[PDB]
Order: sequence, then structure tokens, then C-alpha cells
Amino acid sequence: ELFTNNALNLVIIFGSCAALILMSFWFRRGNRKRKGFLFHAVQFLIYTIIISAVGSIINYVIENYKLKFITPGVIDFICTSLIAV
Amino acid sequence: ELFTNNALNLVIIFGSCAALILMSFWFRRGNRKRKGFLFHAVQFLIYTIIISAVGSIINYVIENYKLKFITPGVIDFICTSLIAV
Repeated sequence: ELFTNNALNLVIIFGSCAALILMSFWFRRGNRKRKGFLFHAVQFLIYTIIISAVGSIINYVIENYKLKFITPGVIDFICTSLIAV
Repeated sequence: ELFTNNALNLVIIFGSCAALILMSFWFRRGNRKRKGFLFHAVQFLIYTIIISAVGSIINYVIENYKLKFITPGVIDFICTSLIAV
């Protein structure tokens, strides 16, 4: 659905939009338009936040529609692999 | 069956085809037709991916047809032995 899916998503779905806003701010770089070290650190941090939110997003999808065969072990393994990469 | 088995296989069965495509690409070697060190490393990695996918493939076979007497402990022991070899 659309309204029911949005209601069940709670703030997990809005995490992607918030992270997009944060990425736009980092493109503006906030206080000063610079990059190096800490900039990459905070970018990696909010990417990890993106993946953490996506974990709950996909956890709700197979819980509110159908369990199917996702076996969330594999998706958390994939998320850890992406974080490592 | 054929259609039901394919539907229940999900992307685990297609992992073998994807790995075959990756092996063909490694035969083409992608950027440059060379080998050594990292080439063997990535080949071992995608072989491990093959075995990991086959684990779930065989896990679904005895779950959707009949449990029988496989005792998945022995098959994971065999897969670990093959990885070590």
C-alpha cells in the first residue's frame, strides 16, 4: 500500500531523506567548504547510518507483507561487507 | 517441480550463473589479461561465494521436498573442508 506502508515505515524511511539532506549539507560543507580526514570520517559515519536505517526498512518489509526467504543473516552480512568496502 | 522450484530457489540458484559469468570475466581478466596474487585471491573469494550459495541451495531442497537424513552439519563440514583444500 501507500498510506499504510508509510505509517508502518515510521522514521526509518525518512532516514534516507534526512541522509540526503545531510549529504547536500556536506556538499555545502556547512561552516567551511573544505575536505580531508574528518570530512571522510563523517561521510562514512552517515553512510553507516544509512545502512543501519535500511536494515530496519527491509526488516519491516518482510514482516508486514510476507516473510518469504530473505533470511536476514545474509542481508546483514551484505551490509557489513559494504561497510568494510 | 520446475516453476515452483525456480520460484522457491530465489537468487540462490542464480548465484551459480552469476559466478560462471564472473569466472568468464576473470578468464577475460577485466581491465588487463594478467594473473598473480590478487587474481588467485579473488578467484578463491568467488569460489567461497559459490559454496555459500550452494549451502542455501541445498538447505532449501530438503526443506521444500523432504528433510530425509542429510544432517546439514556434515554438508557444512564438507564445505569447510573444500574451502580449506
